[PDB]
Amino acid sequence: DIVMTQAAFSNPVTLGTSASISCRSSKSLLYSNGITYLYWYLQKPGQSPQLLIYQMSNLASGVPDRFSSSGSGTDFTLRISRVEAEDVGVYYCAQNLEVPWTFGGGTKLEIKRADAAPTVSIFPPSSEQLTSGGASVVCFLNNFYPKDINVKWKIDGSERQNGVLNSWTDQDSKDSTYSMSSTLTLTKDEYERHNSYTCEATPIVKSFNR
Amino acid sequence: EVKLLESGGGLVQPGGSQKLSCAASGFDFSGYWMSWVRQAPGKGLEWIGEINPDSSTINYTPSLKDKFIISRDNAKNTLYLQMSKVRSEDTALYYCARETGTRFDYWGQGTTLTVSSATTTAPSVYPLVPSVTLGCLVKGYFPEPVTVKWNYGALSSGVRTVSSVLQSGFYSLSSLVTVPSSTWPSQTVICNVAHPASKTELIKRIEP
Repeated sequence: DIVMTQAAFSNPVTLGTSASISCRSSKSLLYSNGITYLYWYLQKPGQSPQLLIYQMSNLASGVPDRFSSSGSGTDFTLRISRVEAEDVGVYYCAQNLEVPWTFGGGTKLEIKRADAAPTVSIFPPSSEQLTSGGASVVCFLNNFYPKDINVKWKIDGSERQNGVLNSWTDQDSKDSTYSMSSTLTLTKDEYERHNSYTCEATPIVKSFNR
Repeated sequence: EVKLLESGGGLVQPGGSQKLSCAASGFDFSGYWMSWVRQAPGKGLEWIGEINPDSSTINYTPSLKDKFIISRDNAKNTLYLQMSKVRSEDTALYYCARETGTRFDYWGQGTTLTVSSATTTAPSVYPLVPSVTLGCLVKGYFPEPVTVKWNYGALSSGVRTVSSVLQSGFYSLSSLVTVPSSTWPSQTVICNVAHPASKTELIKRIEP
């Protein structure tokens, strides 16, 4: 099988600036008919892949002329000029000079933008949950950049890591920020034993008293 | 117009067989090559194989030829993928695709197959109540995926849904929406949670 290599992440790319994602082939994709059997696909978060470019020089329908590709047989470059926020996603190179079709590992396009602090929101457990024997406290950090952020929980001013689950969104299609949620899950008893619940982003702090 | 609706996923125990279907519409399905490609969770793409219009030519990834059988019923406008002797490594989202690498390239939305000896478990769902930000918290489910929409999908701007987290054999996630303070609580906001594997469909009204 022909092996397609590409990096897992692009260098961070400022909006309005040109991105370049490279891909390398273990055998030449130029056939003796002069055509280079290279394809580019974009996969946007939560969506199936979409063809961008087929056989080097052809644009799929509805794809902007900002997307171009070039390369000498074994080594290629997807160029995206004037990068927009909606271009964010995973770019896959692929071939079918030879069966089977193979794809590259995918390259996540990283958009660079102004630093932004999160808008922070804290959610006490619903009354609904309490009968379950659990109580989940949720911290939501909305629309920040860059991705690396830290959330700390404090119950009655004391730091609690047990029962905490964190998860992020992908980079947003319209503003190029991230959001993330942190959930502190306790028992109904632990939650009712204590009063003050705090989360803090890293210094933005939101809190409530039960 | 052009559609590729997929089904036949869910959970299956190791060693088992499973048959996925891809129902086409909005084109002369009998005149196109069709393909199957899969994507394991958090990973890239693997082409499985393809099949010509009349079914006289069927190509496979060599290492998947024993396990996978691609067929089709043009009279039913349907594509099939039959898997047998399935293993944990076959857990993935399976896409069917029309005529890949050409002007006609189009991919279906995908169906998830999970190979596991564990038990499909329905989610519990809780509202996240205090521009204003609302959410719901979805916990305790297996397997993946769950989908979370707001007002059936009609409310899209401002929605932030984090990736799922696995812990102690079960998944959780949360979806939040930010909405003008003049709109809520004055107007209805609902989150729709589906867990296809357990055939779960539920709605939570977000209320003061």
